[PDB]
Amino acid sequence: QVQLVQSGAEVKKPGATVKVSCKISGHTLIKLSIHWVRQAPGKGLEWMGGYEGEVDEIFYAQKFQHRLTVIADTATDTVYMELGRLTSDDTAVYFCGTLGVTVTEAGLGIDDYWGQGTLVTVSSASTKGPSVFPLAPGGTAALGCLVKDYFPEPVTVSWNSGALTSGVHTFPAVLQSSGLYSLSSVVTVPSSSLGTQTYICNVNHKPSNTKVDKKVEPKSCD
Amino acid sequence: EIVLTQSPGTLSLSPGERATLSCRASQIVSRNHLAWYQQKPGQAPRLLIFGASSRATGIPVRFSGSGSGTDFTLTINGLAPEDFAVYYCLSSDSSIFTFGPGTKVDFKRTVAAPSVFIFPPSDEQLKSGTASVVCLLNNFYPREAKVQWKVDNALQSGNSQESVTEQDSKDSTYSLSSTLTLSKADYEKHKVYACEVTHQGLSSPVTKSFNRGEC
Repeated sequence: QVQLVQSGAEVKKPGATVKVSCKISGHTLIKLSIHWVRQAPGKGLEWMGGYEGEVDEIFYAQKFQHRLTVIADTATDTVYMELGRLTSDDTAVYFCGTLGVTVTEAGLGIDDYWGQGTLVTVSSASTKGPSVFPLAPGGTAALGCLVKDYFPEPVTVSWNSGALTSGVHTFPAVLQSSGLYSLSSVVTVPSSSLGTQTYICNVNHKPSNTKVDKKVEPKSCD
Repeated sequence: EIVLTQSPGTLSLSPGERATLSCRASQIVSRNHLAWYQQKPGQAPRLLIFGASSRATGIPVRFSGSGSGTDFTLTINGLAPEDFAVYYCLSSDSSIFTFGPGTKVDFKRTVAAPSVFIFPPSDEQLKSGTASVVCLLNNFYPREAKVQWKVDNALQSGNSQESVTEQDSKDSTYSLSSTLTLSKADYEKHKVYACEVTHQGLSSPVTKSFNRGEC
Protein backbone atom coordinates (compact mmCIF):
# COMPACT_ATOMS: atom_id res chain seq x y z
CA GLN A 1 0.00 0.00 0.00
CA VAL A 2 3.09 2.20 -0.25
CA GLN A 3 2.84 4.38 -3.34
CA LEU A 4 5.18 6.98 -4.83
CA VAL A 5 3.37 9.15 -7.40
CA GLN A 6 5.21 11.72 -9.50
CA SER A 7 3.93 14.77 -11.34
CA GLY A 8 3.15 14.72 -15.05
CA ALA A 9 5.22 15.08 -18.19
CA GLU A 10 6.95 18.42 -18.80
CA VAL A 11 8.09 20.32 -21.90
CA LYS A 12 10.64 23.08 -21.29
CA LYS A 13 12.64 25.51 -23.40
CA PRO A 14 16.45 25.52 -23.19
CA GLY A 15 17.52 27.60 -20.22
CA ALA A 16 14.25 27.11 -18.30
CA THR A 17 13.76 25.38 -14.92
CA VAL A 18 11.68 22.25 -14.22
CA LYS A 19 10.25 21.12 -10.88
CA VAL A 20 9.14 17.49 -10.46
CA SER A 21 7.32 16.19 -7.38
CA CYS A 22 7.28 12.77 -5.73
CA LYS A 23 4.40 12.19 -3.29
CA ILE A 24 4.47 9.32 -0.79
CA SER A 25 1.35 7.63 0.55
CA GLY A 26 1.13 4.61 2.80
CA HIS A 27 4.43 5.65 4.41
CA THR A 28 6.20 8.68 5.86
CA LEU A 29 8.96 10.77 4.34
CA ILE A 30 10.84 11.01 7.65
CA LYS A 31 11.29 7.22 7.55
CA LEU A 32 12.35 7.08 3.89
CA SER A 33 15.28 7.64 1.56
CA ILE A 34 14.12 9.41 -1.64
CA HIS A 35 16.56 9.87 -4.52
CA TRP A 36 16.20 11.24 -8.03
CA VAL A 37 17.50 9.07 -10.89
CA ARG A 38 17.19 10.02 -14.55
CA GLN A 39 17.45 8.09 -17.79
CA ALA A 40 18.00 9.71 -21.18
CA PRO A 41 16.34 7.86 -24.10
CA GLY A 42 18.21 4.65 -24.79
CA LYS A 43 20.84 5.39 -22.10
CA GLY A 44 21.61 4.26 -18.55
CA LEU A 45 20.57 5.38 -15.08
CA GLU A 46 22.13 8.52 -13.60
CA TRP A 47 21.87 9.64 -9.97
CA MET A 48 21.14 13.33 -9.43
CA GLY A 49 20.63 13.81 -5.71
CA GLY A 50 18.25 12.97 -2.95
CA TYR A 51 16.94 13.21 0.58
CA GLU A 52 17.51 11.06 3.66
CA GLY A 53 14.54 11.41 5.98
CA GLU A 54 16.20 9.93 9.07
CA VAL A 55 18.94 12.59 9.25
CA ASP A 56 16.96 15.29 7.40
CA GLU A 57 19.81 15.85 4.94
CA ILE A 58 19.99 16.56 1.21
CA PHE A 59 22.70 15.23 -1.12
CA TYR A 60 23.72 16.28 -4.64
CA ALA A 61 25.76 14.90 -7.49
CA GLN A 62 28.60 17.35 -8.09
CA LYS A 63 27.73 17.30 -11.81
CA PHE A 64 24.39 19.00 -11.03
CA GLN A 65 24.76 20.78 -7.70
CA HIS A 66 25.25 24.23 -9.28
CA ARG A 67 21.76 24.05 -10.83
CA LEU A 68 19.82 21.43 -8.85
CA THR A 69 17.80 21.85 -5.67
CA VAL A 70 16.10 19.00 -3.82
CA ILE A 71 13.28 19.96 -1.45
CA ALA A 72 11.69 17.76 1.20
CA ASP A 73 8.29 18.65 2.64
CA THR A 74 7.93 16.34 5.64
CA ALA A 75 4.52 17.91 6.35
CA THR A 76 3.07 16.66 3.04
CA ASP A 77 5.36 13.63 2.49
CA THR A 78 6.46 15.16 -0.82
CA VAL A 79 9.96 15.45 -2.27
CA TYR A 80 10.79 17.76 -5.17
CA MET A 81 13.62 18.15 -7.64
CA GLU A 82 14.19 21.53 -9.29
CA LEU A 83 16.64 21.50 -12.20
CA GLY A 84 17.64 24.75 -13.89
CA ARG A 85 19.62 25.92 -16.91
CA LEU A 86 18.06 23.09 -18.90
CA THR A 87 19.46 21.87 -22.20
CA SER A 88 18.54 19.03 -24.53
CA ASP A 89 21.00 16.90 -22.54
CA ASP A 90 18.37 16.99 -19.76
CA THR A 91 15.63 15.34 -21.83
CA ALA A 92 15.04 12.16 -19.85
CA VAL A 93 12.67 10.20 -17.67
CA TYR A 94 13.18 11.24 -14.04
CA PHE A 95 12.42 8.70 -11.29
CA CYS A 96 12.20 8.97 -7.53
CA GLY A 97 13.32 5.81 -5.72
CA THR A 98 14.32 4.63 -2.24
CA LEU A 99 18.05 4.00 -2.75
CA GLY A 100 19.44 4.45 0.79
CA VAL A 101 20.53 1.63 3.11
CA THR A 102 20.31 1.91 6.89
CA VAL A 103 23.31 0.38 8.65
CA THR A 104 22.50 -0.74 12.19
CA GLU A 105 24.03 -3.36 14.47
CA ALA A 106 21.04 -5.60 13.63
CA GLY A 107 21.83 -5.61 9.89
CA LEU A 108 21.17 -3.72 6.68
CA GLY A 109 17.78 -2.17 5.98
CA ILE A 110 16.58 -1.04 2.58
CA ASP A 111 13.24 -0.25 0.92
CA ASP A 112 12.54 -0.61 -2.80
CA TYR A 113 9.77 1.85 -3.68
CA TRP A 114 9.72 3.77 -6.96
CA GLY A 115 7.60 6.41 -8.61
CA GLN A 116 6.28 5.90 -12.13
CA GLY A 117 8.72 8.32 -13.76
CA THR A 118 8.27 11.78 -15.27
CA LEU A 119 9.23 12.60 -18.85
CA VAL A 120 10.94 15.98 -19.22
CA THR A 121 11.54 17.16 -22.79
CA VAL A 122 13.86 20.16 -23.26
CA SER A 123 13.47 21.70 -26.69
CA SER A 124 12.75 24.88 -28.63
CA ALA A 125 10.19 22.99 -30.75
CA SER A 126 6.49 23.83 -30.69
CA THR A 127 3.74 21.25 -30.23
CA LYS A 128 2.93 19.66 -33.60
CA GLY A 129 0.86 16.66 -34.68
CA PRO A 130 2.30 14.18 -37.18
CA SER A 131 1.65 13.65 -40.85
CA VAL A 132 0.90 9.99 -41.56
CA PHE A 133 2.12 8.58 -44.85
CA PRO A 134 1.61 5.08 -46.25
CA LEU A 135 4.39 2.52 -46.60
CA ALA A 136 2.70 0.58 -49.34
CA PRO A 137 3.20 -3.18 -49.89
CA GLY A 138 6.96 -14.27 -52.16
CA GLY A 139 4.12 -15.21 -49.80
CA THR A 140 4.63 -12.47 -47.17
CA ALA A 141 4.14 -8.75 -47.75
CA ALA A 142 5.20 -5.82 -45.60
CA LEU A 143 3.29 -2.55 -45.21
CA GLY A 144 3.24 0.28 -42.72
CA CYS A 145 2.67 3.89 -41.77
CA LEU A 146 5.31 6.62 -41.55
CA VAL A 147 4.42 8.95 -38.68
CA LYS A 148 6.52 12.02 -39.43
CA ASP A 149 7.32 15.37 -37.82
CA TYR A 150 5.59 15.51 -34.44
CA PHE A 151 6.49 17.05 -31.09
CA PRO A 152 6.74 16.15 -28.22
CA GLU A 153 6.64 12.45 -27.47
CA PRO A 154 4.61 10.23 -27.28
CA VAL A 155 2.64 8.72 -30.14
CA THR A 156 0.68 5.48 -30.17
CA VAL A 157 -0.17 3.31 -33.19
CA SER A 158 -2.59 0.42 -33.57
CA TRP A 159 -3.71 -1.49 -36.66
CA ASN A 160 -7.35 -2.11 -37.60
CA SER A 161 -8.49 -0.62 -34.27
CA GLY A 162 -6.57 -3.27 -32.32
CA ALA A 163 -7.81 -6.26 -34.34
CA LEU A 164 -4.40 -6.66 -36.05
CA THR A 165 -1.53 -7.30 -33.62
CA SER A 166 0.43 -10.29 -34.93
CA GLY A 167 3.45 -9.29 -37.01
CA VAL A 168 3.23 -5.59 -36.04
CA HIS A 169 6.44 -3.70 -35.22
CA THR A 170 6.04 -0.11 -34.06
CA PHE A 171 9.52 1.36 -33.87
CA PRO A 172 10.79 3.72 -31.17
CA ALA A 173 10.84 7.28 -32.46
CA VAL A 174 13.97 9.05 -33.65
CA LEU A 175 14.65 12.72 -33.04
CA GLN A 176 15.36 14.43 -36.35
CA SER A 177 17.78 17.29 -36.92
CA SER A 178 14.70 19.54 -37.17
CA GLY A 179 13.88 18.83 -33.52
CA LEU A 180 10.76 16.90 -34.55
CA TYR A 181 10.18 13.20 -33.93
CA SER A 182 9.41 10.54 -36.51
CA LEU A 183 8.55 6.85 -36.27
CA SER A 184 7.30 4.05 -38.50
CA SER A 185 4.91 1.20 -37.69
CA VAL A 186 5.04 -1.86 -39.95
CA VAL A 187 3.26 -5.19 -40.22
CA THR A 188 3.90 -8.32 -42.26
CA VAL A 189 0.83 -10.09 -43.67
CA PRO A 190 0.02 -12.80 -46.22
CA SER A 191 0.50 -11.41 -49.71
CA SER A 192 -2.68 -13.25 -50.75
CA SER A 193 -4.65 -11.01 -48.36
CA LEU A 194 -3.64 -7.78 -50.11
CA GLY A 195 -6.58 -7.71 -52.51
CA THR A 196 -9.10 -8.59 -49.78
CA GLN A 197 -8.13 -7.28 -46.34
CA THR A 198 -8.18 -3.59 -45.47
CA TYR A 199 -5.20 -2.32 -43.43
CA ILE A 200 -5.61 0.94 -41.48
CA CYS A 201 -3.13 2.32 -38.96
CA ASN A 202 -4.64 4.29 -36.08
CA VAL A 203 -2.29 7.06 -34.95
CA ASN A 204 -2.86 9.09 -31.78
CA HIS A 205 -0.66 12.05 -30.75
CA LYS A 206 -2.37 13.25 -27.58
CA PRO A 207 -0.12 16.33 -26.95
CA SER A 208 -1.60 17.96 -30.08
CA ASN A 209 -5.02 16.24 -30.01
CA THR A 210 -4.19 14.66 -33.39
CA LYS A 211 -5.89 11.40 -34.34
CA VAL A 212 -5.40 9.91 -37.82
CA ASP A 213 -6.70 6.73 -39.43
CA LYS A 214 -4.62 5.97 -42.52
CA LYS A 215 -5.63 3.27 -44.98
CA VAL A 216 -2.64 1.63 -46.66
CA GLU A 217 -3.21 0.16 -50.08
CA PRO A 218 -1.00 -2.22 -52.07
CA LYS A 219 0.94 -1.35 -55.20
CA SER A 220 0.48 -3.44 -58.34
CA CYS A 221 2.09 -3.65 -61.77
CA ASP A 222 -1.08 -5.10 -63.33
CA GLU B 1 34.69 9.56 -6.40
CA ILE B 2 33.74 5.95 -7.05
CA VAL B 3 33.42 5.05 -10.73
CA LEU B 4 31.77 1.74 -11.69
CA THR B 5 32.31 -0.33 -14.82
CA GLN B 6 30.31 -3.36 -15.93
CA SER B 7 30.99 -6.29 -18.22
CA PRO B 8 30.02 -7.62 -20.61
CA GLY B 9 28.10 -4.82 -22.32
CA THR B 10 25.67 -7.42 -23.67
CA LEU B 11 25.31 -11.03 -22.52
CA SER B 12 23.47 -13.36 -24.90
CA LEU B 13 22.25 -16.54 -23.19
CA SER B 14 19.41 -19.02 -23.44
CA PRO B 15 16.74 -19.86 -20.85
CA GLY B 16 18.10 -22.28 -18.29
CA GLU B 17 21.70 -21.08 -18.59
CA ARG B 18 23.75 -19.42 -15.84
CA ALA B 19 24.40 -15.71 -16.28
CA THR B 20 27.35 -14.08 -14.53
CA LEU B 21 27.43 -10.28 -14.57
CA SER B 22 30.49 -8.30 -13.44
CA CYS B 23 30.79 -4.94 -11.68
CA ARG B 24 34.14 -3.29 -10.92
CA ALA B 25 34.77 -0.22 -8.76
CA SER B 26 37.60 2.26 -9.27
CA GLN B 27 38.36 2.12 -5.53
CA ILE B 28 37.43 -0.16 -2.65
CA VAL B 29 33.75 0.27 -1.77
CA SER B 30 31.87 -0.76 1.35
CA ARG B 31 30.09 -4.08 0.87
CA ASN B 32 27.06 -2.56 2.63
CA HIS B 33 26.70 -0.12 -0.29
CA LEU B 34 26.86 -2.37 -3.36
CA ALA B 35 23.52 -3.23 -4.94
CA TRP B 36 22.09 -4.66 -8.15
CA TYR B 37 18.98 -3.46 -10.00
CA GLN B 38 16.99 -4.94 -12.87
CA GLN B 39 15.26 -2.70 -15.40
CA LYS B 40 12.84 -3.53 -18.21
CA PRO B 41 11.69 -1.09 -20.92
CA GLY B 42 9.13 1.44 -19.74
CA GLN B 43 9.53 0.50 -16.07
CA ALA B 44 11.34 1.78 -13.00
CA PRO B 45 14.39 -0.16 -11.74
CA ARG B 46 13.83 -3.05 -9.31
CA LEU B 47 16.18 -4.01 -6.48
CA LEU B 48 17.60 -7.55 -6.67
CA ILE B 49 20.62 -7.67 -4.34
CA PHE B 50 21.78 -5.29 -1.62
CA GLY B 51 24.83 -5.39 0.63
CA ALA B 52 26.63 -7.21 -2.24
CA SER B 53 24.98 -10.56 -1.43
CA SER B 54 21.62 -10.08 0.34
CA ARG B 55 18.57 -10.98 -1.73
CA ALA B 56 15.76 -8.42 -1.62
CA THR B 57 12.29 -9.46 -0.50
CA GLY B 58 10.31 -11.24 -3.20
CA ILE B 59 13.32 -11.86 -5.46
CA PRO B 60 13.65 -15.48 -6.69
CA VAL B 61 16.39 -17.68 -5.25
CA ARG B 62 18.18 -17.97 -8.60
CA PHE B 63 19.54 -14.43 -8.05
CA SER B 64 22.70 -14.17 -5.96
CA GLY B 65 25.68 -11.88 -5.55
CA SER B 66 29.22 -12.12 -4.24
CA GLY B 67 32.42 -10.10 -4.03
CA SER B 68 34.43 -7.61 -2.02
CA GLY B 69 36.90 -4.80 -2.49
CA THR B 70 36.54 -3.61 -6.09
CA ASP B 71 35.04 -6.69 -7.78
CA PHE B 72 31.43 -7.89 -7.54
CA THR B 73 29.22 -10.28 -9.49
CA LEU B 74 25.52 -10.92 -9.93
CA THR B 75 24.59 -14.49 -10.85
CA ILE B 76 21.27 -15.62 -12.32
CA ASN B 77 21.47 -19.39 -11.88
CA GLY B 78 19.15 -20.53 -14.64
CA LEU B 79 17.62 -17.74 -16.70
CA ALA B 80 13.84 -17.52 -16.96
CA PRO B 81 12.09 -15.66 -19.83
CA GLU B 82 11.23 -12.81 -17.45
CA ASP B 83 14.96 -12.33 -16.66
CA PHE B 84 15.94 -10.85 -20.02
CA ALA B 85 16.45 -7.22 -19.07
CA VAL B 86 19.18 -4.70 -18.27
CA TYR B 87 21.09 -4.99 -14.98
CA TYR B 88 22.83 -2.12 -13.17
CA CYS B 89 25.19 -2.20 -10.24
CA LEU B 90 24.97 0.70 -7.80
CA SER B 91 27.40 1.96 -5.16
CA SER B 92 27.57 4.87 -2.74
CA ASP B 93 29.79 6.66 -0.24
CA SER B 94 28.37 9.21 2.22
CA SER B 95 25.02 9.03 0.39
CA ILE B 96 26.65 10.01 -2.93
CA PHE B 97 25.44 7.37 -5.39
CA THR B 98 26.83 6.08 -8.69
CA PHE B 99 25.31 3.66 -11.20
CA GLY B 100 27.33 1.38 -13.43
CA PRO B 101 26.60 1.55 -17.18
CA GLY B 102 24.45 -1.57 -17.25
CA THR B 103 24.65 -5.01 -18.84
CA LYS B 104 21.91 -6.11 -21.22
CA VAL B 105 20.99 -9.79 -21.02
CA ASP B 106 19.29 -10.82 -24.22
CA PHE B 107 17.79 -14.10 -25.32
CA LYS B 108 20.13 -16.29 -27.39
CA ARG B 109 18.12 -18.03 -30.12
CA THR B 110 19.32 -19.49 -33.40
CA VAL B 111 20.71 -16.98 -35.89
CA ALA B 112 18.02 -15.62 -38.22
CA ALA B 113 18.76 -13.45 -41.24
CA PRO B 114 16.45 -10.44 -41.72
CA SER B 115 13.80 -10.28 -44.38
CA VAL B 116 14.43 -6.93 -46.08
CA PHE B 117 11.86 -4.58 -47.62
CA ILE B 118 12.30 -1.13 -49.19
CA PHE B 119 9.54 1.50 -49.31
CA PRO B 120 9.64 4.46 -51.71
CA PRO B 121 8.27 7.82 -50.57
CA SER B 122 4.55 8.22 -51.07
CA ASP B 123 3.29 10.69 -53.64
CA GLU B 124 1.39 12.35 -50.79
CA GLN B 125 4.63 13.07 -48.94
CA LEU B 126 6.40 14.29 -52.09
CA LYS B 127 3.78 17.03 -52.47
CA SER B 128 5.05 18.49 -49.17
CA GLY B 129 8.60 18.85 -50.50
CA THR B 130 10.36 16.00 -48.67
CA ALA B 131 11.05 12.35 -49.48
CA SER B 132 11.51 9.63 -46.86
CA VAL B 133 12.79 6.25 -48.07
CA VAL B 134 12.37 3.42 -45.55
CA CYS B 135 14.30 0.16 -45.36
CA LEU B 136 12.89 -2.54 -43.08
CA LEU B 137 14.97 -5.40 -41.65
CA ASN B 138 12.43 -7.80 -40.16
CA ASN B 139 12.73 -10.51 -37.48
CA PHE B 140 16.49 -11.14 -37.28
CA TYR B 141 18.93 -12.35 -34.62
CA PRO B 142 21.44 -11.32 -33.33
CA ARG B 143 20.83 -7.57 -32.99
CA GLU B 144 23.96 -6.42 -34.85
CA ALA B 145 23.19 -5.34 -38.41
CA LYS B 146 24.58 -2.86 -40.91
CA VAL B 147 22.54 -0.86 -43.41
CA GLN B 148 24.06 1.10 -46.29
CA TRP B 149 22.11 3.50 -48.50
CA LYS B 150 23.12 4.16 -52.10
CA VAL B 151 21.48 6.61 -54.49
CA ASP B 152 22.70 5.96 -58.05
CA ASN B 153 25.68 4.20 -56.39
CA ALA B 154 26.53 7.24 -54.22
CA LEU B 155 26.91 6.13 -50.59
CA GLN B 156 24.61 8.22 -48.38
CA SER B 157 26.15 9.24 -45.06
CA GLY B 158 24.67 11.45 -42.36
CA ASN B 159 21.15 11.65 -43.83
CA SER B 160 19.60 8.47 -42.43
CA GLN B 161 18.36 7.38 -39.00
CA GLU B 162 17.85 3.89 -37.58
CA SER B 163 15.46 2.53 -34.97
CA VAL B 164 15.38 -0.96 -33.42
CA THR B 165 12.55 -2.71 -31.59
CA GLU B 166 12.98 -4.47 -28.28
CA GLN B 167 13.57 -8.21 -28.55
CA ASP B 168 10.29 -9.92 -29.40
CA SER B 169 8.66 -11.79 -26.53
CA LYS B 170 7.46 -14.64 -28.78
CA ASP B 171 10.24 -15.30 -31.32
CA SER B 172 13.17 -13.44 -29.66
CA THR B 173 14.02 -11.55 -32.85
CA TYR B 174 14.72 -7.87 -33.51
CA SER B 175 13.54 -5.59 -36.26
CA LEU B 176 15.18 -2.45 -37.54
CA SER B 177 14.16 0.48 -39.72
CA SER B 178 16.50 2.82 -41.55
CA THR B 179 15.01 6.02 -42.96
CA LEU B 180 16.78 8.07 -45.63
CA THR B 181 15.58 11.67 -45.93
CA LEU B 182 16.04 13.76 -49.08
CA SER B 183 14.47 16.88 -50.49
CA LYS B 184 11.85 16.30 -53.17
CA ALA B 185 14.19 18.04 -55.62
CA ASP B 186 17.11 15.71 -54.84
CA TYR B 187 14.84 12.65 -54.92
CA GLU B 188 13.54 13.52 -58.39
CA LYS B 189 17.08 14.07 -59.73
CA HIS B 190 18.10 10.43 -59.16
CA LYS B 191 16.91 7.01 -60.22
CA VAL B 192 18.17 3.98 -58.26
CA TYR B 193 17.49 3.84 -54.52
CA ALA B 194 19.15 0.92 -52.76
CA CYS B 195 19.36 -0.44 -49.22
CA GLU B 196 22.22 -2.91 -48.66
CA VAL B 197 21.97 -5.09 -45.54
CA THR B 198 24.83 -6.96 -43.86
CA HIS B 199 24.08 -9.44 -41.05
CA GLN B 200 25.76 -12.56 -39.69
CA GLY B 201 22.81 -14.67 -40.80
CA LEU B 202 23.34 -13.60 -44.43
CA SER B 203 26.02 -15.39 -46.43
CA SER B 204 26.26 -12.28 -48.66
CA PRO B 205 24.75 -8.80 -48.25
CA VAL B 206 21.16 -8.39 -49.43
CA THR B 207 20.26 -5.37 -51.55
CA LYS B 208 16.68 -4.19 -51.97
CA SER B 209 16.22 -1.38 -54.46
CA PHE B 210 13.73 0.43 -56.63
CA ASN B 211 13.89 2.64 -59.70
CA ARG B 212 12.05 5.90 -59.11
CA GLY B 213 8.86 5.73 -61.17
CA GLU B 214 8.66 1.92 -61.42
CA CYS B 215 5.45 0.13 -60.44
